[PDB]
Amino acid sequence: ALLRSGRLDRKIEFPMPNEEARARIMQIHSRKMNVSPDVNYEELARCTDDFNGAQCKAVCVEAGMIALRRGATELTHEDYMEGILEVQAKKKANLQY
Amino acid sequence: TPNCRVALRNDSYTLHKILPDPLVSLMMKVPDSTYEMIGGLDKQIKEIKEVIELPVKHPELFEALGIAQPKGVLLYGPPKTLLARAVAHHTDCTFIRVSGSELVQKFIGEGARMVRELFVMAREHAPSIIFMDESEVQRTMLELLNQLDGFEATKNIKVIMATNDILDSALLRPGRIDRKIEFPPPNEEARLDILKIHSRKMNLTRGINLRKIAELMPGASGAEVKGVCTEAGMYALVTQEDFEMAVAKVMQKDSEKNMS
Amino acid sequence: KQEEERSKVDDLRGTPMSVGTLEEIIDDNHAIVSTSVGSEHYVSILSFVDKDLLEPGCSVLLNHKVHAVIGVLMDDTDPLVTVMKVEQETYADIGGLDNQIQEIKESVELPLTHPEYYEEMGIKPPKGVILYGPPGTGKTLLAKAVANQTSATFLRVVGSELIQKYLGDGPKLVRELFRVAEEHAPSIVFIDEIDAIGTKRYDSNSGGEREIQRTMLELLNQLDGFDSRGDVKVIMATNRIETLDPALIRPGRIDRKIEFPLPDEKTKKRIFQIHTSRMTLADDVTLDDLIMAKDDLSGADIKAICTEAGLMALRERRMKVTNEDFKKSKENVLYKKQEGTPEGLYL
Amino acid sequence: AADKQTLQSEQPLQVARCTKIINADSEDPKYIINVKQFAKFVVDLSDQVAPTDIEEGMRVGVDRNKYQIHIPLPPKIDPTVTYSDVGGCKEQIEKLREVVETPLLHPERFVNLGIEPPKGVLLFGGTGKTLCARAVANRTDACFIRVIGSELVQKYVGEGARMVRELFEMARTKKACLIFFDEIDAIGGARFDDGAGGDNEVQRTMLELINQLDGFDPRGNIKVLMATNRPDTLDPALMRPGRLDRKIEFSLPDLEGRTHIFKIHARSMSVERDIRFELLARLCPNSTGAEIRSVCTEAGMFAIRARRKIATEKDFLEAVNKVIKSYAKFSATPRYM
Amino acid sequence: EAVDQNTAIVGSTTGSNYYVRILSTIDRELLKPNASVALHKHSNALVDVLPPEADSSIMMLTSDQKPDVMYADIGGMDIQKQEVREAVELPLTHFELYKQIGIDPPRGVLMYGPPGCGKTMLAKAVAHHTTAAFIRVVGSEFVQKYLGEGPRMVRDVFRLAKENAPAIIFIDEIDAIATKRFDAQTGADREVQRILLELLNQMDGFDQNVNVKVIMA
Ligand SMILES: Nc1ncnc2c1ncn2[C@@H]1O[C@H](COP(=O)(O)OP(=O)(O)OP(O)(O)=S)[C@@H](O)[C@H]1O
Ligand SMILES: Nc1ncnc2c1ncn2[C@@H]1O[C@H](COP(=O)(O)OP(=O)(O)OP(O)(O)=S)[C@@H](O)[C@H]1O
Ligand SMILES: Nc1ncnc2c1ncn2[C@@H]1O[C@H](COP(=O)(O)OP(=O)(O)OP(O)(O)=S)[C@@H](O)[C@H]1O
Repeated sequence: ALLRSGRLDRKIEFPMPNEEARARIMQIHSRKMNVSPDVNYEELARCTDDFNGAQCKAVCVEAGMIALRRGATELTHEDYMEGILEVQAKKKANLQY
Repeated sequence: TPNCRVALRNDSYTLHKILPDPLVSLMMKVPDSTYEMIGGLDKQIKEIKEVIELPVKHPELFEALGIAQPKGVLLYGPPKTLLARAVAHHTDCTFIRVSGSELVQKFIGEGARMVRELFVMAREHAPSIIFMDESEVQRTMLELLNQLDGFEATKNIKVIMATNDILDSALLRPGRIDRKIEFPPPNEEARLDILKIHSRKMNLTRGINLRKIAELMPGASGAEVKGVCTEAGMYALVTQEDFEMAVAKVMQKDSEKNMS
Repeated sequence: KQEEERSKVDDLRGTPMSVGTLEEIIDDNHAIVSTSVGSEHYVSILSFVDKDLLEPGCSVLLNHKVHAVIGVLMDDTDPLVTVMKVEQETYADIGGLDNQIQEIKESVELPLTHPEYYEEMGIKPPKGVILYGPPGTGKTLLAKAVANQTSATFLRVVGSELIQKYLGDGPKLVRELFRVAEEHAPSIVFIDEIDAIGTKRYDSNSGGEREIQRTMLELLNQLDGFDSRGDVKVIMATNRIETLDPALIRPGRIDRKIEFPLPDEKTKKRIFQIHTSRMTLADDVTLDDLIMAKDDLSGADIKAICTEAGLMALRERRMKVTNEDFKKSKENVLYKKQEGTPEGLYL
Repeated sequence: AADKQTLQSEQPLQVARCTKIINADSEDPKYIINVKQFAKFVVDLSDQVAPTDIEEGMRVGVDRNKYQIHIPLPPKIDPTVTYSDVGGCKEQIEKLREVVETPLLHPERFVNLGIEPPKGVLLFGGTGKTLCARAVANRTDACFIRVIGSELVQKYVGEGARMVRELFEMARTKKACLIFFDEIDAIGGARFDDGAGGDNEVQRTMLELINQLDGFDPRGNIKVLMATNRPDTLDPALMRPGRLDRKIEFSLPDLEGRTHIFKIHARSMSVERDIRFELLARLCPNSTGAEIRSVCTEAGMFAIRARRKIATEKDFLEAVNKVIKSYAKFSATPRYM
Repeated sequence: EAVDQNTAIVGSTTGSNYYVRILSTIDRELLKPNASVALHKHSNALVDVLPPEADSSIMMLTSDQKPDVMYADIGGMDIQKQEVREAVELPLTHFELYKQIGIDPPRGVLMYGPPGCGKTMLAKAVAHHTTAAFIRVVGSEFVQKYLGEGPRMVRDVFRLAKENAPAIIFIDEIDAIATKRFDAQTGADREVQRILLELLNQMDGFDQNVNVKVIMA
């Protein structure tokens, strides 16, 4: 009763950013915040496959705050890889037997 | 005197005189009949005496004791109104079935702000009955805790409720009502006496066994003999067969064996 | 002279002297009053008669024509002074908690009377205890016995005594009783059956969602919030545990909590001899049978049972009380009691 | 009779009832008013007033007959709003330290980095939402102003927003401030709307907050903290790196923060030094610091019963019997090994 | 309440009870009830008191609400048809046939109409052949917001009923109204309270000369 023909006509999906759409969103996060240009977003996007925006947004913010840890003025692909290789919203493990 | 509605003018509010609101709304009356239709259910009447006339008849016998008088008996049980009204009616002076019970949301609380105004009346009207039925409830319960603790005109007056008990069980504390007396329905002896009673005035086909009628009543609720008389007369419109068919209409369901 | 000064102070007054609650201390010889319907102008306030003695939110004398502040209200009294402003001690019949007495002692009197320990061991006095259980087992009874067993003038405050539907009369009684607790003495403001927020309503009362809600807000802000304890013992005991707002379940508001079972055989015989003493006992009757059968005697059955047993007997004017009279007394008192199987079916 | 005739001489004026405002129109202000409770009044003021000193949501003076606005007053005034622990729940400490000090101290780790200075926290959690703010008070500078969202549950329209401006500008006067809003669970994170016509002072107040917190003279040398027990009901307006941008959380520490708080409250009172805590720590299954503080209180109760000065681990043993067995819930553990 | 000669405290309907004087010529034995007094606006000077007021919103409908029906016209309910016919139309007017067997003065009765019935139709047939002060109502009209609305409704109904003539009146709603299940503390605490209270207190056991034999179905 909610989608037939006059209420919500079109129903198009939001596919997961495929491989470099993720990196696109990521550099959208990774543009204003000053970056050391030695950052190839290709490796980043590749080494974290099936990674939705939020994760990538959490990746770039993590990298920003990582360069903030040392107090840097730039963003190194090291910190970018750190965000890529962060918890990625994955845990933990125990690992318990 | 304090708390006195007196003569005042909206003109300049210079108090003028002193005047002495809903008294009669509760204070307003059944001079009923006798026990002629009770016939064997008289032990409960004896208890009525023991617990009601004791706050009435001889205060000099338990004030000599020195211990407080009773307030409530919870004259509950199988639904009692009729005879519980008509019996101490014979006193015709203390039976004041004010009872506040009809208007649950208007006469009670919202006008019985503190029912002590009615307690005031009782202090003027020691011959007055207090029937009752079902936090306003708990509020008036606190009012009871203040009053009926051996403290009234006749010190206990008549502070009783009756129903037929799963409300707020706070009242169930005996310190709020002493006795708790169900109404055992009439049985073979009582049922037969009331059989002769309810068959008294109707010009029946006289000379008829009423014992089998009393028995066919499995502890009928008192006036059911009258109703069977009504069912009988209707068939005749009174032989024993009349009352037989009367109970047959009355008693059927119970029916439907094949489950023994 | 002085008589002329008083005559002039009366000249300032209008014959119909309305009443209006002050809103705020604004002392340009005019205030912002609030009469029974809230007449809030910049009405003058009589200067010589004390204009600033009364606080905001306090009743004052008001005019009719301009509703000017006529003066400080008369000495008003709440209907609970005789119960609160108090003009049986430890135990007249020892045979109950025999312990919660001592614990409420250590929680109320010992802190209040000798508060030289909370700096002796870096501690804090118990700002609140709750005591609860069945409808009469030793909760409020202990408080009643603690009222006499103390070096201070205890105060009795029925939890429902604070239920008056007048505008702010809830907060008004809070203010009054608290000005007492703080500006009368170190007192014992005992308030019982305070669990009245949960599952019922009244006919002699308006919508409590917006009538006693701000009332309870005032009461809470007063007791254990702002204008804090100091040494103001106002402890809140109860009967239930459930229906309450957890805005105070958290500590600070009230710290400790205590329950009440029903008394045991050792205490059953105790309160028996306490109550069975009120009658020339036919010693052939078996208290222990009553004690084990009625093994859950909160404290009302014992009293009621023995009083009604005396009534049963002295109906016949007998001195002794045969066992059957005790049976009848208790079973009248003890309705709806079936403790057999289950269980009922063992040993 | 020191002034018994001046009061009879002030008489020439009797005007300006309470007369609260509602809103205002255009092409002329036409402020809208209710006097006390009677009705809505789209008034036109007495032109001898200011077209803006009658800010809607104020009890202003207003004619008794024509209801034109007159000399106002807010007789509702200010009385409405009420650290060695540095190192607690471990991970929380670093993120808190960064978000507080690094913008307050070095806008270089981010500005030059282009990232923004972490200036907000979405905290969720016996966790210690205040104790963290106080460990920050050790570090912000020396400023700590408690404003609990519970007291912030007020029933006057704009009075909440007015307190918003009050606190926001009192903070901007000082520096390195702390403003601790809690019970945002009770305040609300998702913009629940009901036709009850009730909790909308929260609406205007929170939009005013959005306006005045960060951006439009941001907190800067000030920390205004709104946090929850749970990030359950968020809003796309709060995840902004300008408003709250750390999202720390903590819960029951295992035993180490536990033992630490044990010792904290111990030295905070007359205790025996020869006692240990890891033993007591094992005793502690799951508890907040206040519960533990309650253990300390019960030890004090024993030391009030018996004349103790250095509260011994036997006093604490009885206190543990209480808190964890006689207060674990009631007593219902024993009679089976 | 009255204080002195032709002067009484009298409840208002405006919002302020007053203690006013009355026209003395009024029979002194008529100012006892809270009946429909009448006074001047400003003077509030009692001129006279009126017995009736505030009808029960159906007031028997007073015209020819009689569906103009005879016995067999009902859609086939011969059991109830005969029963109601000879046990109502004769007993509703009689004094001696019941007494010719001392039967009793009668009281309420009951019907129940399932699918493919007409139990209500029988009621309307009798409503035709009845020719006295019968008022029709529905118990559903007793459930509102404030206190005792429907309770006071049925109360004043009883009053005006025993007042006009103890002949006949009927109401038609039983389900979700006459609810024996007093036992659920979830919904209709005061609502079902006042509902079933009015029901039983108006049962009165009975009243034996009023509103003879309301039915429901
Ligand atoms: N020292 C005692 N210990 C325990 N019980 C006692 C003691 N002394 C007397 N009692 C009994 O305990 C009862 C005390 O009941 P209360 O708690 O005062 O009743 P209550 O406070 O009205 O209860 P509620 O919840 O308000 S209905 C009395 O009826 C005594 O018989
Ligand atoms: N992590 C901690 N470090 C030091 N003291 C603590 C800690 N946790 C609790 N306490 C102490 O125990 C008491 C508990 O108070 P709070 O932690 O403020 O209570 P709370 O209910 O957790 O507060 P909220 O709801 O999170 S604002 C405080 O008075 C502290 O002194
Ligand atoms: N034989 C019929 N001829 C015409 N209409 C009929 C007939 N029987 C029933 N009806 C309709 O049903 C109504 C009267 O019958 P009722 O006794 O009220 O029915 P019922 O037993 O209440 O069944 P419900 O209420 O519809 S489930 C009238 O409004 C008619 O329209």
